[PDB]
Amino acid sequence: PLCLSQQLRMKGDYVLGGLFPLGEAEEAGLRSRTRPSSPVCTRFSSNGLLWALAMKMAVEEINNKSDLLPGLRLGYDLFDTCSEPVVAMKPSLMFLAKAGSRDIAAYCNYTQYQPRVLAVIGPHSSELAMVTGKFFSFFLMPQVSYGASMELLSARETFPSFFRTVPSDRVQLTAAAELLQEFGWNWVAALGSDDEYGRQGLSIFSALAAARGICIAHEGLVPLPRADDSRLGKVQDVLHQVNQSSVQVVLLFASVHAAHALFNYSISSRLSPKVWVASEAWLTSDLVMGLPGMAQMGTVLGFLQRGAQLHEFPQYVKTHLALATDPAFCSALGEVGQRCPQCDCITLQNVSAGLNHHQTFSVYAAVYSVAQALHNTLQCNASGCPAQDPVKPWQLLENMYNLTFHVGGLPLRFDSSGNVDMEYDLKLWVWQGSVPRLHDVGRFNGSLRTERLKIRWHTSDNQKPVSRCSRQCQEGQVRRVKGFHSCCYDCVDCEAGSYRQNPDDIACTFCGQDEWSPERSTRCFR
Amino acid sequence: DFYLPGDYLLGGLFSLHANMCKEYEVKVIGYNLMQAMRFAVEEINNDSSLLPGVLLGYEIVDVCYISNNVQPVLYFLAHEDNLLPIQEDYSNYISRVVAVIGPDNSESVMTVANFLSLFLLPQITYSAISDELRDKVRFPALLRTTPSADHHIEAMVQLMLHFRWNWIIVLVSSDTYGRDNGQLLGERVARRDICIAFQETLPTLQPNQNMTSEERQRLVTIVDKLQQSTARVVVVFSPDLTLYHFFNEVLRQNFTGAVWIASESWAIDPVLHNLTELRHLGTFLGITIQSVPIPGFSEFREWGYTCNQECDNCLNATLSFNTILRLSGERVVYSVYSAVYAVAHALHSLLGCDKSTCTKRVVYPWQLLEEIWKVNFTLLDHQIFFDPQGDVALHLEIVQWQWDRSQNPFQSVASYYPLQRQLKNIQDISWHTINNTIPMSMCSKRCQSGQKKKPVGIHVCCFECIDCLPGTFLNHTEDEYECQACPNNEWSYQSETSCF
Repeated sequence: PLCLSQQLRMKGDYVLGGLFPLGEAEEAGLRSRTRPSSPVCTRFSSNGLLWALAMKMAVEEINNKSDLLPGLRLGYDLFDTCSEPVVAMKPSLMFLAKAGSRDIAAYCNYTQYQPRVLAVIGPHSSELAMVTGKFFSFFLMPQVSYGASMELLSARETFPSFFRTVPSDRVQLTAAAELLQEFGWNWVAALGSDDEYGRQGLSIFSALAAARGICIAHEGLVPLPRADDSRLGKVQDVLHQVNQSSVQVVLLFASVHAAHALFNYSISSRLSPKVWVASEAWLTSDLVMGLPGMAQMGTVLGFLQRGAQLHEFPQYVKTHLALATDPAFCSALGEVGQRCPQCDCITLQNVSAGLNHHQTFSVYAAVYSVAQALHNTLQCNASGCPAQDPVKPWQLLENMYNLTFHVGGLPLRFDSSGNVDMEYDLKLWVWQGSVPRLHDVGRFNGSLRTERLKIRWHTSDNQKPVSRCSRQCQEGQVRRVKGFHSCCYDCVDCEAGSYRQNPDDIACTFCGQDEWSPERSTRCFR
Repeated sequence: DFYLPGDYLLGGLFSLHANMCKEYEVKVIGYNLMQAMRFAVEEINNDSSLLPGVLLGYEIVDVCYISNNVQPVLYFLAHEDNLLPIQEDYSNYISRVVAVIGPDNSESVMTVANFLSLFLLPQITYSAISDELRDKVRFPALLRTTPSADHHIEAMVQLMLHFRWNWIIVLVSSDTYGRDNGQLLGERVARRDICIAFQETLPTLQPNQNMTSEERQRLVTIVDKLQQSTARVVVVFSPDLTLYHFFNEVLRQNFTGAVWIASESWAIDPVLHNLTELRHLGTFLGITIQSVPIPGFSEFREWGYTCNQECDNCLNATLSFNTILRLSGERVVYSVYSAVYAVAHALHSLLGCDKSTCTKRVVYPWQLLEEIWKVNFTLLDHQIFFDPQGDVALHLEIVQWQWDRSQNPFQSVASYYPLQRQLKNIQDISWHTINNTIPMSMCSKRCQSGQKKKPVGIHVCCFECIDCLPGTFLNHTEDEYECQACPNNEWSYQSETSCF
């Protein structure tokens, strides 16, 4: 059987934590809890192990490299998360126990603490991001993550050390608000998923869109499917109100499954076409793509992450799969999750699915960010380092903010909040027939530049779907407030006789026959 | 009052400040709730029936609202030597604190519950409201003793149904308590024919802050919308220390007529009262949990090892505001009172003290959870018991704001029954109107007979009354949004629903 549990850890000198979803928890025994413990994760999640091998490759690359951390090594501390805090937190406690000792003290302060690891490569889950961030905020442990995207983990408010990769939803939502602004769309009916991801996205977009002058028509949430029934009725109601608001853009900041449910129902009821400014979660997704008859749903165009491919990762995974098979190799290595014989009894076929994924580079980048953070805090130069004293994590915290580290030739730098600065791209779902290929229409760098000549726009004569709110319209009309935020109103022309008594009423008031008053007349004139 | 030893200890995560913990702005309600827990365990000791011997001993650590939420738990469930061993199986763990009790904020509650799910050590919160806490797969050890956000939302919506407010404004905050609660209100009113006019996020500001420029313009815009929209019921969801600024220029804008349904956060907070000119803003209403005061609470209220676990000026401030706190009859104290009594009864029955003696058999936090998930006792004429989703049924209440300094700065207007899910005993409530009449808040007046109520705009609460043409009668029996022609020899005219 393949032998990987032994190699999920190396002694090195400055150990780095790892919280990855190598195995995902079965949905059977989570509910029943009559014994304090975390349910085992005997199942295998291929993408999680791909990520673990990504972290291992990162650490091996720095260790082999001379310039970074000369005369110094970093050790792995891979642990499982199963995307569940209960089975992903006690590893976090392990990460602050002690140098060797397994007990974690509860001191008032943390300066005298000398923790086991330096920086914990944060969890993929954003909920796990919240839990681990709240944990490591007190201890001031650097936690560079690789999946977190919720904007809540931005400021040094409750997460002082969360220098994540994978730029937050704030940047793509600014990009989408800019898209709506230049494309003239302001009567947008934004939508999001019923889970926390869509909730935070839609709050962010409410603020952002109001700032940009584009005001919502229906801020609604689409339930994730699970067992829909009443949630199917809720989906029906949500799309009904979207249609009855008479818009053409629905920015859908919903997870992949909520989008699948929404599109499934819409096609099942032949809902009207419209533009769907998409998230990175379903701009590139097979689930929504594979629904038959989906193509006639407007034009779908969103923003994608421009993360440079980290090649040679499939080569590295293949090399490790082949190499762990030799009995002599890892027997000497032996002389962490997914440790049972069946847990390590994987094969190339079982893991040869993700490979060229865009998050193995995220894990690479996190590891290299902590590597360069140490290099800065330990005052090492080429082929040397004074290394007088052990480094506490808060020293990294001091020297991790505003740190620029060269990864794959990309000079990623951590912003003051903690995020990273990377550009996006406007992927457009053009249809050649049953396969919506994606290609560049516009690149976002904080100032969205779109090629307007590269969008089909469905409809007829490819005219851009116009969705406009008449803000501050003529004096010859009466104003009716419309919109989830009272921004902008709908203009209604006064009828015969009905003289608008004042320019700030809800209707035009009728007068006697003594005066003659045509339409759009405020004062009855004799 | 911050430490007491005992055979079995318990811990209180009270929020003595907001905005060491002394550096933050002093908050009176934290000290009030702490004194509530104090009286709880003190009477438990005095009442030899509840627990002979094996006295409980509180261990309070100020949580500083949302700041200090993690270190107090770490101190908890750790041996006396401030050292917490880590094992895969926590079944055999002697924890000094047997059940932490009373993290206040929902975010702090969630942080504590996430930290505790490893140990299955009970956490009973006295003020957490977030609906997410009802799911007992992420927080198995998060019993709660106050109705969830869903129940406050139902109480408010049924209040507006009773007073016939089908056109309402809701302003939310920029935190979870704002967004989640406003969402719950919107989803609820969607199905009860109450229509939201517009929603505006009240900017997050501090009482000590001197405001900014963009934020000032934003709030000016908000109040302009408030004075524009015909909807005159404003339901504001926000922590207490956030309203102050917004209410300031709401007042200054001469915005007179309104009905502010106040969220549970600031439905009982006496800080906004000192504005002393809120009468001009209109009848202020709020939702809370009202209970008879603890019989002896006056004695403890007026009587003379961990980081940031002590306050400095809390006692003097509490005694100063004692006028309001006594006159208001603090009621959220009974939430923490009932939490303490639930833990006490679970611990008592687990030791099996049959009114004679206690066997001090080793106890573990998870055993206390198993025993605490089922309690049925009468505490001050109230049945305390948790529903499967870990939330007891305490009566939410509606409070109108009486400015008179004499007594009762909060008046118990409407009683809401959690289990019954109904609203009753709506005491005659004073209004800002010219004849004490109920302030109407409707998008448009209900259409008269013979006039069709054609919908206009987004919401179903807005309609303009066309008088359908001669030969057509308002077929109110079947459809009202459209007028149809009366068939047969009957031939109607303008209006005149009764087709001849």
